[PDB]
Amino acid sequence: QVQLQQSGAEVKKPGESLKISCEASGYSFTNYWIGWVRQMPGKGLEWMGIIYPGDSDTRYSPPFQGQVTITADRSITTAYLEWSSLKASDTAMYYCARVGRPSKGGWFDPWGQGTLVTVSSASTKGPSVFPLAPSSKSTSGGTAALGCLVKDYFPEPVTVSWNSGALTSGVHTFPAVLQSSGLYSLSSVVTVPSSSLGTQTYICNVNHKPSNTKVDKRVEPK
Amino acid sequence: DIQMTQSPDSLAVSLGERATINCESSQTLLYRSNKKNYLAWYQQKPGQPPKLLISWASTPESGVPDRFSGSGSGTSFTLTISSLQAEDVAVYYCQQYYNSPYTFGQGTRLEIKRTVAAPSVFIFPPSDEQLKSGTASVVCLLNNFYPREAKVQWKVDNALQSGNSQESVTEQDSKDSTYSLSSTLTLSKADYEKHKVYACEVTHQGLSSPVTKSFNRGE
Amino acid sequence: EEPGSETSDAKST
Ligand SMILES: [Cl-]
Repeated sequence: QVQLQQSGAEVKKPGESLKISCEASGYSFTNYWIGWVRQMPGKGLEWMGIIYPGDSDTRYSPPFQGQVTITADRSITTAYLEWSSLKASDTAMYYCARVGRPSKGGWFDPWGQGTLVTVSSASTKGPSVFPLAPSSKSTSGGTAALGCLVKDYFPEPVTVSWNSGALTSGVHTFPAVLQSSGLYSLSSVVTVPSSSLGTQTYICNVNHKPSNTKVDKRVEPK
Repeated sequence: DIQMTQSPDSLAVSLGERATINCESSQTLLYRSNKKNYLAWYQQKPGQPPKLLISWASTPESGVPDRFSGSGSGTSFTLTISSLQAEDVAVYYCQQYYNSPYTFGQGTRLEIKRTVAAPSVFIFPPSDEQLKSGTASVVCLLNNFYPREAKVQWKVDNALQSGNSQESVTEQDSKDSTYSLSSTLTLSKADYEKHKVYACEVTHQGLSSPVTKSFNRGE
Repeated sequence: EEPGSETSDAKST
């Protein structure tokens, strides 16, 4: 089977160099064009460029020609994508992909899993979990909204669950927003019955693996 | 270079009905020697890589369902889902491979179309833990609504806020096909303690007039 | 009017 194993997700700063890889296997590495595709957060696919490892001959598009360098190694069957100086605009998903047919240009098939490159001047920081408490003006025998505010952290991701994963119905963990400071902020909310607020206990379970942070914050009425 | 322009940017089709995703290239993709249109379609489902759906304009891959089909020639092209299903929710991209660079289209986000649902609006003041640490975030939840388009405006003592409020929208829910939205108004503790009244005014198609949930500070 | 994939980007086999 054809596989395109890529390197792990990177967290860098502006000015630093980086070299993401793509270890190819299950085909003749020299005989196919192999390339890279950018996808920024909540955006479309951008064709960066391709390389033919038979003679190291490359192609680029005008946005990425001058900005990056696509190379390859025949002995280890590994294509690369090199930055000499990263910027904050380069924070994106970087898919690797072989061209679908040998000895010619074409459509991409198969694709790699992708490499999350993140570039920011902010350093690693764990979140502060603040309770979005349920309202005292919640309707008697109605629905009541409550949640947690996972404020000020870096890098992504954070995994929120309620009551050690017991409370799944009506839960909405929102995607994070990059604040002016450079630290991400996220919200997670759950809608429940108004009658349940007295008896039932609601605890969000925030986990941020980069800072080794694990918080169990109790959300309750005033 | 060749520019690829899909139509529409976002498409909402009901379950069972026909989905039509177009793709217009700047110059022609048909080559008259072999009579082959050099166009490929892609399917990128949420949180996955792009998968090859169709190559050569009208040749799907092995494993692709019969409901999917690719048509058109020269400049104009079309991807056709004859009967939409729940699994088909994805961002679809066309791509020319006639001349290098082999550019993609901007992409067509395909969502499920359901009946109009107004949001259950809620408002949350800054907690006592956050005010102790020295800041103030006011969250406004809009829960379970369709369609995606919803306006949130923050008011503090009836004065319209601007440039100090970031929002976040979830993806479409697998069970009920609705969206949710969480707008967060960030102020300093000094700016929080000055003003009394706080309100988010939500506007939506399902709502008859713009609903306004609110609170008074220290109550 | 030939495509670059077949001509300029094509290689030996
Ligand atoms: Cl592109």
